[PDB]
This record gives sequence, structure tokens and C-alpha cells, in this order.
Amino acid sequence: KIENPLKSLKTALNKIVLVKLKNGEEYVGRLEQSDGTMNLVLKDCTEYREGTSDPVAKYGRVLIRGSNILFISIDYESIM
Amino acid sequence: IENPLKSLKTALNKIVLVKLKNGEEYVGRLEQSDGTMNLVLKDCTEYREGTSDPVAKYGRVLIRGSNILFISIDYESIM
Amino acid sequence: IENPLKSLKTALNKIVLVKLKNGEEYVGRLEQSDGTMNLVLKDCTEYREGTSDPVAKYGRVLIRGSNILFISIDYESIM
Amino acid sequence: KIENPLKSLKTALNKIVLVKLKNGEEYVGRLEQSDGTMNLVLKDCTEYREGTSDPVAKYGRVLIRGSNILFISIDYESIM
Amino acid sequence: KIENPLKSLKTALNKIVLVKLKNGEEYVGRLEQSDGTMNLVLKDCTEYREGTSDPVAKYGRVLIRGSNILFISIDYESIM
Amino acid sequence: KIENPLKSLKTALNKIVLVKLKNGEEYVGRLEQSDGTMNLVLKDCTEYREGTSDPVAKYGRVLIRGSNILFISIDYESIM
Amino acid sequence: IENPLKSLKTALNKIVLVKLKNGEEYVGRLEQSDGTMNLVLKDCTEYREGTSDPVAKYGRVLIRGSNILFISIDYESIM
Repeated sequence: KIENPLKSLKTALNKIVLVKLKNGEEYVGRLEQSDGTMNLVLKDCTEYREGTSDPVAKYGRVLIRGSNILFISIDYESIM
Repeated sequence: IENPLKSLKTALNKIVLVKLKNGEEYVGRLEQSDGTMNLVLKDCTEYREGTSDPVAKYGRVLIRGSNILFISIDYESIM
Repeated sequence: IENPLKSLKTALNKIVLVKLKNGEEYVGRLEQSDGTMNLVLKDCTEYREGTSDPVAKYGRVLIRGSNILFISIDYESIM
Repeated sequence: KIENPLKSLKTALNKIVLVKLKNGEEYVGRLEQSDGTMNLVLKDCTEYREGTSDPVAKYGRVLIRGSNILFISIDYESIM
Repeated sequence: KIENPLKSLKTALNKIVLVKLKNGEEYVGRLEQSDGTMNLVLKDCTEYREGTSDPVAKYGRVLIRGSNILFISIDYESIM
Repeated sequence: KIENPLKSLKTALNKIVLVKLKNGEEYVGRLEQSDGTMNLVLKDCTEYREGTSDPVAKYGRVLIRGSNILFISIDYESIM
Repeated sequence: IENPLKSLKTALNKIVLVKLKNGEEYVGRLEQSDGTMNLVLKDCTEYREGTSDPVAKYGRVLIRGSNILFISIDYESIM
């Protein structure tokens, strides 16, 4: 079977995901694009304070660099 | 033949604890892993470091291996 | 053909917001970019993270891609 | 003749070691495997507060990533 | 037709620039040299407290390592 | 006639050295082995409070990962 | 031929100040350097950042180039 963590990211295409960065900040938006570096493009992205549902800021369509990602919640829509 | 990374495959479908560089602890069932130690965990709960106090639920998570400190590969068997 | 880096090219000559590793935010018109996400911004203002409180003005800046957290590539159409 | 730091890690196999990571936390356990990048597997691993013998948490069998290791006390067994 | 970020660093040669480093500190001086990795030589370099005009220390002629640079204000002279 | 920084590390073999790690802590011991990546083996390693002489912990024979070293005092024995 | 790394070579046998990523400053006579900016300083004294307060003496030190923020290659003219 060919399943590996990277292609699991492709299944999240056009779904709401949560991205947490190395500084602990959390960003929620719809995953529009991703590449093999885990560079992401998120649509209608809102930053939330860590571990909470408190919106901090809206940033629109964001390109997130993969090297500073801690993790991506790929099923986040089904859980919000 | 045995090496640290093959030990990671023995934890597939088992509950593991992953500690990241910032000290926070994530507990979940190991679904997938690769050679760089990127992981996919199912039903992932973040705990406050050193405790069993849950702080957040994140569902199915892709964790980047570069930020991992260690993985408790038999965590199921010690709780 | 769509991918993250090409989406950056769509923001050329538009105002973007760039957040760096230390959390600081910089807003200015994207004049140039390369494959490593080095950017040149014009009329760049730094803002306190998460606000519209101006902190400093830096003129035309060359931002090193390796220390960028993210780029809001549609910032002009929402600010 | 052939003596180098990474070979000295081979003589600690199945001995108790102390591993200190980049955030100053110390982990004690029996070294079961190591590779060339200093990835480690420890059995019966206990975290202790830095500089002390106050145990903080028990983690069982752990795979430690080499890149965040500060040092390994390779003769810890014979001293603690 | 050839416009790239690093080429614009070459336009600032012999001009006063502001370099902000990863720790937030700001260094002002005349750019004398740069290379492809963004290593720089500044002449008559003064550090300023971040976002102010309070000088904190003088360092003279400095070789700055590119990997810790956040940004360079390549036209800082025109705006003082 | 050939002199470079890594070769100067070999001159400290069998001498007491001080190693400062990137979290600021200092470790003093007799350098027994080293390699091209500045991985080190120290014998009789004592950690000291940064910048002081107050011992903090003993760790015996330690393998130090070169990538997390700030500097090595290669003549410390002659000035301690 | 002039470039930033060759400018380090000109500092040989000169007193330099080396600032590391954690902000600590180290002053000594530059004895050796290489292409990665690994340095050997003679008679090295560490100073509290931005001040003249000596904190510790370290003799002959080998500094790893990867943790260096900057090197004042002419520092005796500044002391």
C-alpha cells in the first residue's frame, strides 16, 4: 500500500485545516494548495490563540512556509 | 537487522506519545510514518508537558519530524 | 499548473502582509520575489503583531525568505 | 587506530545512559539502539529535572531524535 | 528583464542600510560588500534599539552572517 | 605549516577543555576524542554555571554533539 | 577580488569582537578562520552584551561559525 504522511496532506484539499507553527500560533483556513515542502496556501485564514477559539486576526489568503510548521490538523472541519 | 527508525514501525496502529521541541506532548494512535519521522496520528490530544492534563483536541494530525524530540513508541503499554 | 510558490507571483505589485519568525508583521507593496521567497517590498511599514498599530517605517526592504512565517498574498483587497 | 566519538556510543549499548536534550531536560534509561545520526532508542526511560534526581515523568521505550541531543553520558551506569 | 531580490542588494552598495537580525536588533552602516548568501560588510556600524534612534553600541567594520538577517532596508539613507 | 580551526582542536587532545553549549551551559573535562563535526568525548565532565566556577552536576564520560557547541576553550587547562 | 569572506581573512592577527546568536560578545585576537567562519581567538574575554563589563576569560577558543551573528573585524580601533 502506498500511503505516507505527505499524501495524507493531499486528501485535505479544499477542506478546513488547522496549522500550528513553531511559535505555537494556530491558523485555520481552507487548504487550497500544498507542495512537497508542506508549503501551504490557505483560504480565509484566521489566527487563533493557542489551544483556544479566540480569534486574533484575519489574514485572508496566506502562503505558509512548511519549514516552520509543527503540525497540520487535516480533518479539522469534522471536529470544529 | 535493527535500527531506531525500524522501531518506529513497530508502533504502527498503537498509541504513542510524541514530544515536540517546544516541550508540548501529543498522544494519539500512530497511523503513518516516514524516514524523516513525519507522522500521522489519529485522535490526537495535546497534554501539558509532564502531566495528564489535556489542553486541546486536534483530530487526525500530520506532525513534521524535524520538530520532534522523542516518540514514546510503547506508550500504550504504560498507561 | 498551480502550486504555493506560483501563488506568490500573483501578488506582484500588490500590497502584502509578511509575518516573520519573531511574530513581527510587515506591510508593503511586493516588487520582487524569487524561488527561495526572498522578497523586495516598497513603502514597508512594520506593525505590532495582530494589530494596525504602526511601529516603524523601513522604506524599500529586502526580506530573507528563510525567516518568513507566512505571506498574506491578498492583503490589499482586505486591509 | 580506529577510535572516534560515535564508536564510543557503541560501547554503551545495553548500559544505562543519561541523555540531555536541547531544552535541558535529562532522560535516563538503557540504551538499546543507536545509529550514525545519534538517533537513540532507550528502554525504561525516566525524565529527571535538569541537574537533579527528581523524576518528572515516565515514558517507557523512547525513540530520541539525534539532532536535539546535547550530550550522552555513556558511563552513567557506573556512577549513579 | 532580470529583476531579482538579491540583485537589488547590489544597488545599495556604498549606501547606508539598516539590517535587522533575527533577535530583533537593528544595525545601521554603509554597505561595502555583499555576496549571494547575503553575508554583508558594513562600515561604521552602530546598533540601535529596535524601532528607535537610541544608539546602543558601536561596532565599526562588521561582517554580518546572512542566515540571521531578517531584512535589509536597502534605501535607508534616503529616509534617514 | 598547515593551520586551520579544526586542526587546532586536535592540539587539545588529552587536555582539559571547556565546552560552552548553545543554551549557555559550560562543561569541563579532559578531551579524549573528537571528529570532523566537532563531536567530542570528554572524561570526568563537570557542568558549571555559565561564566562561574560553581559546579552544577557531574556526568562522567560524555559524548557531546558538535552541532550544539558554541565554542571550545582549547587551552583551558593552562588557565584554570 | 573583494568579498565578505575575504574580508574575514584580512582580520587575521587583529583584535575582533564576535557576537553570537544569544547576544554574548567575545573579544580576542583572531588567529585562524575558515570558509564556514569557524574562528580561533587568542586571549578571549566574554563581555556583557553592549557593555564593557567582562564576564569571564576563556583563553584560546575555537568558535563555531554557525552561531555567529557578526564579527567586528576592526574592533581594536573601537575599544
